[PDB]
Amino acid sequence: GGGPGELGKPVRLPKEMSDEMKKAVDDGWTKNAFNQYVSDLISVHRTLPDPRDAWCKDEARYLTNLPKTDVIICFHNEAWTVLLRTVHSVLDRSPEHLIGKIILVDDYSDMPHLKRQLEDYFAAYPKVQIIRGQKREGLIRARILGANHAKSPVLTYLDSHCECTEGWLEPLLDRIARNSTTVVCPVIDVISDETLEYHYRDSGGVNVGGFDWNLQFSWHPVPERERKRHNSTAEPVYSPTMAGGLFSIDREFFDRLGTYDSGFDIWGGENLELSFKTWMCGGTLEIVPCSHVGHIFRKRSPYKWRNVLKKNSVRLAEVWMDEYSQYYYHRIGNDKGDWGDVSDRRKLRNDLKCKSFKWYLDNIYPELFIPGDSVAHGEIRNLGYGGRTCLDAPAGKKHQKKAVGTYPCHRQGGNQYWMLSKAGEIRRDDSCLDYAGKDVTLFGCHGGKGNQFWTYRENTKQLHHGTSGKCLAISESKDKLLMEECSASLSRQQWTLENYDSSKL
Ligand SMILES: O=c1ccn([C@@H]2O[C@H](COP(=O)(O)OP(=O)(O)O)[C@@H](O)[C@H]2O)c(=O)[nH]1
Ligand SMILES: *[C@@H]1O[C@H](CO)[C@@H](O)[C@H](O)[C@H]1NC(C)=O
Ligand SMILES: [Mn+2]
Repeated sequence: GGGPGELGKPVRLPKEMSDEMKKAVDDGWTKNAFNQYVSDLISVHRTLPDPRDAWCKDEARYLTNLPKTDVIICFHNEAWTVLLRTVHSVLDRSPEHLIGKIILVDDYSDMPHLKRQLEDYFAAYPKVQIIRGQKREGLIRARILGANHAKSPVLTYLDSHCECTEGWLEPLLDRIARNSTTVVCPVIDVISDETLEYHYRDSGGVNVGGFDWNLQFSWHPVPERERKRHNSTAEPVYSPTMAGGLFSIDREFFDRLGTYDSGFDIWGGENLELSFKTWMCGGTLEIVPCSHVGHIFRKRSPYKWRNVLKKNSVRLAEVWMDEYSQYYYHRIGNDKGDWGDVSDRRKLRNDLKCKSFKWYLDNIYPELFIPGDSVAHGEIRNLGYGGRTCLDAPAGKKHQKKAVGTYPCHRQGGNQYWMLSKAGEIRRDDSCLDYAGKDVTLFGCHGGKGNQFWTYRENTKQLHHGTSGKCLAISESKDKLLMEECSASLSRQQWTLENYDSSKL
């Protein structure tokens, strides 16, 4: 008898339900930003399907002597059944002799079930130790507390809403056992927040980590330069950056790299910091397609707030990004703010004798588009009806299927930051302007030109669409961004593009 959710199948609550049941379902969504009521019906030892490729069972060989790892799971107000299932998943699917301590770091959670109730439950489980923080300090400082209580040669981090799968630990530990400067992440699969269903995929469609120039992590598929390094797609692949929070690193190597920046605030790109340090200071970062961990992805985080990631992102750039720091500052309007004292980190970098950031981009992440190489980058200004209207929209996968609009120019960047590429893209990060006969849209650059292809006609100042033959323009209300027949005499069809350089063409 496996129960609800056995083998990763979804769980759906009745269509019509009593009121007390409704209150509890909503109670669960309010507290956790997933459906706790569903999670509570699912076994804490919920069985899962084997997501590993044929290659991972048959043709992959791992060294016989692997380093003992500690597992650090930070949490704050995590749900009972969810936290337990993460811990029970490590114990049940990891070879006993490879787990030293399962360290649960508390970070000043206040819900009763994580206090004494957790202590009594894991009393029977000797490898589980509970460290309690004295005040809410956030993820970054908590992982550092866990690394201080850990004595095993290797650290492995997991969120409190994860599920390890069959064979998850050996392929990660194998990479470190070959070479200790190697940081590794499992493939991070999706557990539905609504049904807790488990979703895994072919090692063909594996994504490797990069970043947008707002210093946010972002996924991209494995570059061909990398795929050509491998006889099979299930071998470990280089990844210029980690998503963060699920990874394994050598404990002393973690220490040597300065762990996380002590001066970061909660809103941190510590994941980006650790990634750059690993590459630039004698290590490598790998995604191991043979290792799958499920994670409960949430649409929002229900945490107290204490723009705002700006401090952590500027320290990351002031220390680690050399001349390329300027490209982050453009996106935030050069309002760098006050990132605090950062001297300790500059000394740390010099003592380790790390490579330059250009080296990182040139050798590890050369696929990344550098805004300085574009024909123009900055705001896109329309000269019509006052000349104080700018191309303005948000990017991302939620703001796909939105029409791109217009808004008054604030020289602050962000939503009015764009690059005109040599390949005729008007873009922000991996998003491209696109026109297929209804509205102008921002979605994902496919690199095929066509409807994502534009021409800036220097003498006329028009933005010309190759396939529709139309010209880009703004309406009289200045609220909408439309396509119309090209007329040289129309001011609503004129644009000036910041940093236009003819020679980048
Ligand atoms: O102040 C906090 C809030 C979050 N968490 C924990 O940090 C882990 C990762 O956080 P989260 O899942 O919210 O980040 P995400 O994966 O959504 O980016 C989770 O186990 C949380 O319980 C924490 O340690 N301190
Ligand atoms: C070990 O770690 C990485 C993997 O290639 C690399 O930086 C380093 O040169 C490797 N070699 C040695 C001798 O440690
Ligand atoms: Mn998470």
